Amino acid sequence: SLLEFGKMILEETGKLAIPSYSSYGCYCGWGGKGTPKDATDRCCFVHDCCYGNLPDCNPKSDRYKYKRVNGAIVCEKGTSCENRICECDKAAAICFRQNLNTYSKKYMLYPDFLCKGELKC
Ligand SMILES: COc1c(O)ccc2c1cc([N+](=O)[O-])c1c(C(=O)O)cc3c(c12)OCO3
Repeated sequence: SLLEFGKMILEETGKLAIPSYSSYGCYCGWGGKGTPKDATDRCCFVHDCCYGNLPDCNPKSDRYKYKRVNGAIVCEKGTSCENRICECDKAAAICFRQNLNTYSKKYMLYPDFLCKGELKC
């Protein structure tokens, strides 16, 4: 759920998931349209694609557990859904920190209306 994902984000980036990544660009948030604004936005686009490929699960609401070994996130082996959701979240949180050097304040609170057109995964 957003609880676990938000925790990963804070641990990896040092930024509170909300509002740093909840209204960023075209894909970091509820929205999902247009061309990703930058690397960080692409992390969210990919994250959406990952969630979109878990039709048999409830990514935003399903709770799961994970731990950290040797400084890296390790998804606990729970149900198939919990494991997959965890992996989608892990990849995104890491993607966020790997791209913090191009994170731009101007894309925060980005207006959804500026994002149009479906972009295939
Ligand atoms: C399905 O999509 C999304 C992504 O691809 C990437 C990130 C988020 C996302 C959807 C969220 N909501 O809203 O859907 C959400 C939320 C929220 O619930 O408040 C809070 C956050 C997020 C996201 O990142 C940091 O803090």
